[PDB]
Amino acid sequence: EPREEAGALGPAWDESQLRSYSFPTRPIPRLSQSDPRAEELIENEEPVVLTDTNLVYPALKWDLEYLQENIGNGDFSVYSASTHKFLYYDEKKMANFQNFKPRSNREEMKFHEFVEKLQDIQQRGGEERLYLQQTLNDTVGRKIVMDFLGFNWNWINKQQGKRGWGQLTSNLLLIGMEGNVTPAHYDEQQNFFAQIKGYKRCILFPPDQFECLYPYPVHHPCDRQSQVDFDNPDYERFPNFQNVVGYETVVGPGDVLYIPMYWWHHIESLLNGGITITVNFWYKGAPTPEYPLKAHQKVAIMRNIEKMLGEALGNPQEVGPLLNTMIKGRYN
Amino acid sequence: EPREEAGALGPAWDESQLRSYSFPTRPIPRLSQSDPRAEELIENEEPVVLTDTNLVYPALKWDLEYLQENIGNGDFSVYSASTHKFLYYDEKKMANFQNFKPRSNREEMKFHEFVEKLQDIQQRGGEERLYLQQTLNDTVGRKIVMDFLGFNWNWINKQQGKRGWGQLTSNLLLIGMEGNVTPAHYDEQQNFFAQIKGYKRCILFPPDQFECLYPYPVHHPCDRQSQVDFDNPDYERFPNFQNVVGYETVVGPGDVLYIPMYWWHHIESLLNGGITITVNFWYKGAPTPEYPLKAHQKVAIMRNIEKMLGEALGNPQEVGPLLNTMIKGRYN
Ligand SMILES: O=C(NO)c1cccc(O)c1
Ligand SMILES: O=C(NO)c1cccc(O)c1
Ligand SMILES: O=C(NO)c1cccc(O)c1
Ligand SMILES: O=C(NO)c1cccc(O)c1
Ligand SMILES: [Fe+2]
Ligand SMILES: [Fe+2]
Repeated sequence: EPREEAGALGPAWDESQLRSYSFPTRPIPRLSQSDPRAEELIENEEPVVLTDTNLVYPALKWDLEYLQENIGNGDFSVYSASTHKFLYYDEKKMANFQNFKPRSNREEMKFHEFVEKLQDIQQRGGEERLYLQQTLNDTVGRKIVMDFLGFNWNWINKQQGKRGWGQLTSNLLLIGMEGNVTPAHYDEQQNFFAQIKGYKRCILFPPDQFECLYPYPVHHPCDRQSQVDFDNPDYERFPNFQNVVGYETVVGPGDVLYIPMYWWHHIESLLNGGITITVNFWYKGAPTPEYPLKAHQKVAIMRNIEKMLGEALGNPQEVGPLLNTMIKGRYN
Repeated sequence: EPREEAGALGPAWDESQLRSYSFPTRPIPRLSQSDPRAEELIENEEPVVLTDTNLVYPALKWDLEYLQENIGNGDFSVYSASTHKFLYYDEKKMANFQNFKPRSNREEMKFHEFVEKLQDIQQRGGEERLYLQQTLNDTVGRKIVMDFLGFNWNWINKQQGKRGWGQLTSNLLLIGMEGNVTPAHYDEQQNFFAQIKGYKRCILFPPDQFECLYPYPVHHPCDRQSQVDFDNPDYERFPNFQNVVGYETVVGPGDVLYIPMYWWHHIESLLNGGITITVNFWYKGAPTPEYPLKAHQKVAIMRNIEKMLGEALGNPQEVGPLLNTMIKGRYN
């Protein structure tokens, strides 16, 4: 339930700006970077919200004006969806499935063009929604590079070492519009999700809920996303979505959410809070050293069987018929 | 339909000595060793009966007296079943499945003891049935070794080379009683089945009928046998056994049946013909050299996935729940 901002300025959000769903949730713990319980959650690959890392301190001033004015006239990838749901897809995997037609889609543009096209949509009710995505690097304007240089690298490098993770594999700046949903998917990397402006609602489900969540086949362009439409679940095809339980929280500026590798996450911008900015940091996990097996490890074995079988068979379409044949009246 | 033996001695068998089954069959071709069509069937891994190889010529005189008198007082593995069906099992795999209790079972004995125990059963209606099994080698009596030395090794070595097979991996002498059934199973090796005395009815199904035939899981002691009881099929659990079509023939003395690797075979001694003797010869196939894929190759891939997954998971019992999870609502 809503958090009270300093200086008597009222609740940060109210529950009328959250969407409704069929399943129960419980809260993710908010803690201090210095609380041993925090380090104990990360260590066990459980999510925690850290409230005082200062990870993105100098980015707290970012808004659209400040960015238009300083980010420099390179081109930026802007994605569009027609409803509130952003459907993403791996273009490389479209060969495999020719009845897949693009749903969301990408435009390039200068930043001010994006801004122009944004404010346009707003004060005309347009149902269109946008997300901007940019890796932070030297290819962006000087002031923004100064801002990026003052992030808490010392905090963020200490975590890389401590956990025995590999190196930062990438990072990504996301700017969104109120109402935006990124539907449930999982990633193979460890993720710190650093909120900068606005509030985001994050629903998480652990690896052992694979069976409730029904990911697309590995060769499908939506590999790692869930087949279940949360807004209208088909209990006939996905009967165990009825048993799903999630973990939830609302992050705001200066909060950092740890999304452990293979954890499902569903991410939405509140209804009517204005725009959101977020930066994610991704690390490869520690490599595998052995029993008895964690859920994430059994997920990787499923992925691998589906990948080998695609190869051995010479064609991704035969994967399903083989698995069924293997089975049917034998293990079911 | 029955074959007429030389010297006006009547039909070899009549159709009243064949058991009834739910499925249709068509005949396996009988041909001469010198018929090019014969070599063309073997070459394509299709079954054929060869009528004049003389493979086991000197064994045609074998019967019980001649064997008791000459086979020498080593010990011989004799198997017993209580019905007509011999259920076989791999003892090594029983750890995995503790609710499996032995059904058929093995006794050692001198040959004359086996003979004694045989004739006993006969003229007292006993429902018990026996099969004797012995590898042919120097460990057996001198005359039988002379007989074995006069087999058509020249024929049998030429086939080994021609097909590009590996070497003879083994051979096996089987002596059976009328009414005996060995239920449907497959082998990974190429098999020449050399009939010596009595008549055997052989029903074969190719590799692509895997889906109709419902083999036990790979870690089960009855790996490679069919779950379907042919005498009373459960169409609810095995619905596609309804679509099974087989190939059939009745082999008699001097006939050689080629059972190609991975072909299901069901083998039964006619009702009331007396005892049967058979010798099988097994070769490893040519190794794999590549598309698009034969049924036997897709069968091997199924076996391998089930074996890897047993290992990766640390326990054979988890194989099924993983495959289902992999698956369910995803590929079905
Ligand atoms: O999938 C995401 N992080 O892993 C993400 C982060 C911010 C906004 C959003 O819509 C999605
Ligand atoms: O939302 C993601 N992971 O949690 C994700 C995955 C791959 C690329 C990417 O840009 C984002
Ligand atoms: O399974 C067999 N050969 O592969 C076989 C051969 C002769 C009799 C018999 O009952 C079985
Ligand atoms: O009947 C068999 N194959 O067709 C078989 C298989 C393994 C051992 C054996 O003695 C016989
Ligand atoms: Fe994500
Ligand atoms: Fe066999």
